Amino acid sequence: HSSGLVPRGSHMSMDYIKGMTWGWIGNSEDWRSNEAERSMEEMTNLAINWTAIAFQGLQETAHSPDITFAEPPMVTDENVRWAIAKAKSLGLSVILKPIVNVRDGTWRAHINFFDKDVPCEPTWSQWFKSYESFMLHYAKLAEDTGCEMLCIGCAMVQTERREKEWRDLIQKVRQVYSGIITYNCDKYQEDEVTWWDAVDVMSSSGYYPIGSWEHHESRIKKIVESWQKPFFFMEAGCPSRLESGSVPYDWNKNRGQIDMDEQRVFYEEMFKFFHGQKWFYGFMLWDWPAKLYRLEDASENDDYCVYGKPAAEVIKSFFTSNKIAKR
Amino acid sequence: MDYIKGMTWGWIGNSEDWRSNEAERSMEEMTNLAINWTAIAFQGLQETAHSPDITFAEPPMVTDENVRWAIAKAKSLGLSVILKPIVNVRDGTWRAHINFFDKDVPCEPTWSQWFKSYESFMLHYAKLAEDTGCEMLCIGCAMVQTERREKEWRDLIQKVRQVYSGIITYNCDKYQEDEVTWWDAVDVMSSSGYYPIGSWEHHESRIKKIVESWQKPFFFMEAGCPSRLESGSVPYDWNKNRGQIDMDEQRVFYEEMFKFFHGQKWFYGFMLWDWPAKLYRLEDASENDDYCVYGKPAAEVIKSFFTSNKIAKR
Ligand SMILES: OC[C@H]1O[C@@H](O[C@H]2[C@H](O)[C@H](O)[C@H](O[C@H]3[C@H](O)[C@H](O)[C@@H](O)O[C@@H]3CO)O[C@@H]2CO)[C@@H](O)[C@@H](O)[C@@H]1O
Ligand SMILES: OC[C@H]1O[C@@H](O[C@H]2[C@H](O)[C@H](O)[C@H](O[C@H]3[C@H](O)[C@H](O)[C@@H](O)O[C@@H]3CO)O[C@@H]2CO)[C@@H](O)[C@@H](O)[C@@H]1O
Repeated sequence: HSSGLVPRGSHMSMDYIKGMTWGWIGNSEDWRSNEAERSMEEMTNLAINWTAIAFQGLQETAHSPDITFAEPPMVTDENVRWAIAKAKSLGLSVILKPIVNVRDGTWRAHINFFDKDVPCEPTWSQWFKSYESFMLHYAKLAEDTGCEMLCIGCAMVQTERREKEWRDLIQKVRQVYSGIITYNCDKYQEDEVTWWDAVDVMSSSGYYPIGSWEHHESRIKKIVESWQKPFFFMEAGCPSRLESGSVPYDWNKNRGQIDMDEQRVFYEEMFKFFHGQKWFYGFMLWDWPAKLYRLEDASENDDYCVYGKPAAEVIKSFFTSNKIAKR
Repeated sequence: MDYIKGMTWGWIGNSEDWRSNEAERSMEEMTNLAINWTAIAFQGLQETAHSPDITFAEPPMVTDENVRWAIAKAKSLGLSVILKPIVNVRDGTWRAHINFFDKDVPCEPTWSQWFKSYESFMLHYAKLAEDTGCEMLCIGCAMVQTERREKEWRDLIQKVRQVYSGIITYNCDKYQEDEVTWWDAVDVMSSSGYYPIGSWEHHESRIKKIVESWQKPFFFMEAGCPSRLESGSVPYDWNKNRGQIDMDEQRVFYEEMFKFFHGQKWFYGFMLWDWPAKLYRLEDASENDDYCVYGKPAAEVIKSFFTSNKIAKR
């Protein structure tokens, strides 16, 4: 498996990702609606060639070992096979992205256990066994459906120090899934994962504020060059809200306070600094819902979604531009 | 260092409870355990396990006047005092999970923010400990996921030493005696002795080796067990089998703990858990499921242990 700028041929240079995330948060009833097919078709007008099929699994608290998946209201295996096949039927390559959320609302980056096993607390080994059942379930589904890529986790910051357990999980994933593996580290954490060598492609969440993108391009370029792996953004986006570009990751910032231009300016700056560099492999944007609002409602919508908003035209002109289209 | 024969008083630290007529009577009754120490214990609060701001000395938490009262009352009863300010989390998360990213990032609160807030809380009470002549200050309790922040703990302890001239301890959690790298920075090692029935001989051997490796005094800053069905298997679990009364279970826990931990010269005794500011009636004791031993057989085990000549010689 071990490889540098190019994943070994048996797992596929690496594609340049022109992507949009579809289906979050992963609600069976939404994915089985008529609306879901129309949503995914409309998403193709972004001139994407990839989609990340994203959906939640659940644990009760940040310190509980048991992860539930594929039970109401979460997506069924049939819902997931449908989304993958529909995406492929539209000419998209697929990243399967199972994401653990915490029922009590805690940000998943805080999921954590004591360093030292004690008789009175759940252990890292218990949580990793549950997380392995979750991720291997979907790794097997990714193999059966021919997903080009699997993302084995997303911003699991307080688990990343568990290097032996992550490398053990990745070895188990390799036994059931033959495609490309990535892990999506959180914003600002590109240099903090000690096991990047164990995946094929490095990726992070590009929620960097307006005015910071030139700085982050220099920072990330040096990290990627130190690892000699391909790198892309597994998430990047910004809500269409007042001052959201200062905190593009904060999905609770200024709800209902619409600013289309703020989202537009975020995208223009991100693409100004991250474009066609040979070490960079593009963008999986965030995000596009299974049930898409009416075009007539777009100018009053405060979501990350770009549908009907000026940012969609920045994305389309970037993805159809010769410099990007040739990558 | 004294041999501690102690009971914790006042938890969770509710101003209304501490100002009740009942509080004085509760503390007087506690002296019948033949204790010579009490830990005056009370909460501060932060919203979540990952929020940096600690609130204290605001309703419903104890006023500074309430804390001066409890310290002076205890001393008026001939007791030495450990002051024990404890941070809790409003959302109910066990404080051992309080934690921040190792690496400062612009999008999250930082260790330095939380430690500044924790410093404000602990230095407030260190100054009150000094002003009131508390013999000892406990600078934290089972803060497991902070203990790796060694520089910040040592920095806090330096600030506490500038304002408080008494004995400092830190109370590590059950099973964590060998896991604190900065024991040297406090005067006395302490832990939470919530070891299950059948395990005390094992833990005496484990802890003896840890304490002799450090060459510092050690005692249990907490130890106890609810009077509940099968509580002795998980003495620390305050939610285990609520309302399912078993006096003998609590009694057996105490007899075993004292069988194995007694007069060893490396060992400096027990701060037991715990005794409320508002004490239940004696006639309600046989239906009470709390850690409190008042009116229960375990109280007689404690009294006979604390008044025994081998423990009286220490
Ligand atoms: O879909 C309804 C569901 O929304 C829940 O909040 C979500 C937000 O709406 C965003 O979709 C948010 O996106 C973040 C993801 O968690 C990414 O993995 C992360 O890296 O950044 C993006 C952008 O902020 O996700 C949350 C869920 O995690 C929530 O409000 C829920 O109650 C509601 O039903
Ligand atoms: O006093 C009412 C208050 O109780 C809260 O629960 C407490 C329990 O009743 C116990 O007193 C428990 O004691 C633990 C302490 O946290 C020690 O520091 C720890 O080391 O172990 C002991 C023994 O288990 O403390 C909790 C509070 O932390 C809670 O139910 C609250 O809602 C209620 O108002």
